[PDB]
Amino acid sequence: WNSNNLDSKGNYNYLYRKPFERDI
Amino acid sequence: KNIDGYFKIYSKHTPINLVRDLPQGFSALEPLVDLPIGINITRFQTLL
Repeated sequence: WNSNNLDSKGNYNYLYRKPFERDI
Repeated sequence: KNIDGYFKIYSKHTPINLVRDLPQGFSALEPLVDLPIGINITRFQTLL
């Protein structure tokens, strides 16, 4: 679901860069 | 073994008297534990 009523501010705390593999 | 983000453990115990080597014979290992841990693994080490 859209969380524009919870997580927007903008808000820079969310970040991004495979099958159940994290990319730390 | 590590497959689809699951780390699987199988094991068995047996009595022996051969100090020198692995005994010539057959017995299968049962699944004990299965960890949904997702780690990319290429190396391992053992605790004394």
